[PDB]
Amino acid sequence: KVRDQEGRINYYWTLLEPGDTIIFEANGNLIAPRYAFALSRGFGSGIINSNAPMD
Amino acid sequence: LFGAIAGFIEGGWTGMVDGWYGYHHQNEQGSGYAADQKSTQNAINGITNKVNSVIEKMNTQFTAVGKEFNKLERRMENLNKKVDDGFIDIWTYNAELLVLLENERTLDFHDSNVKNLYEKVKSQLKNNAKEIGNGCFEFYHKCNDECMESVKNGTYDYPKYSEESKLNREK
Repeated sequence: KVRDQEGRINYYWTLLEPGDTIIFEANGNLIAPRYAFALSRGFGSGIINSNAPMD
Repeated sequence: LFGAIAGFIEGGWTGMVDGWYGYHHQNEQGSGYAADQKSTQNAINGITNKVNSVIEKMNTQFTAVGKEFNKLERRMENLNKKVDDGFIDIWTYNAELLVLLENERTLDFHDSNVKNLYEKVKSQLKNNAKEIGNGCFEFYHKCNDECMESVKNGTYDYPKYSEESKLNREK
């Protein structure tokens, strides 16, 4: 029981290319997308794990 | 090494505050401390360009070192660790050795500048003055502030005092 639950939701993601179609078929057990995100790649960066004020 | 600094010239002067290399004269009017502006300026230009060459030769592009991997990718984590540690080791060795060798280049440069100044003054004075060690000259003739300044800027006029110096020397 993680977080007072025993069933699990497995999460998946994909990157639709410009001018491409995604098809969802399901007869059960689908947590459907509602909000997607439009992205443009930037300079290679990372994530900083820190406890410091932002200025 | 050239033998001037910590050599035939023993120690430095806390009195001289306007430059690295210079003169200390003693006449009837008084004593003093004057820096040789030409040699000091050349040394300043050289050292400034050395420091700038060391600093501005390091150019990088926007990079992020950190990466995260899951448990089933340990050859990844180890390869990333290897590249990081290798770059750190190479840069540490290079920086340490570069500073170590450039310190000897700078100190040798200062020693050479002092020796060159001594040799210039010696060739200017010729036999009009006597060397008494410690980088110090004793005049066979009588010099005022004009003579001292003349020795300092590089226009000594040896023939002007040659006869009097000959009379005082051969006695």
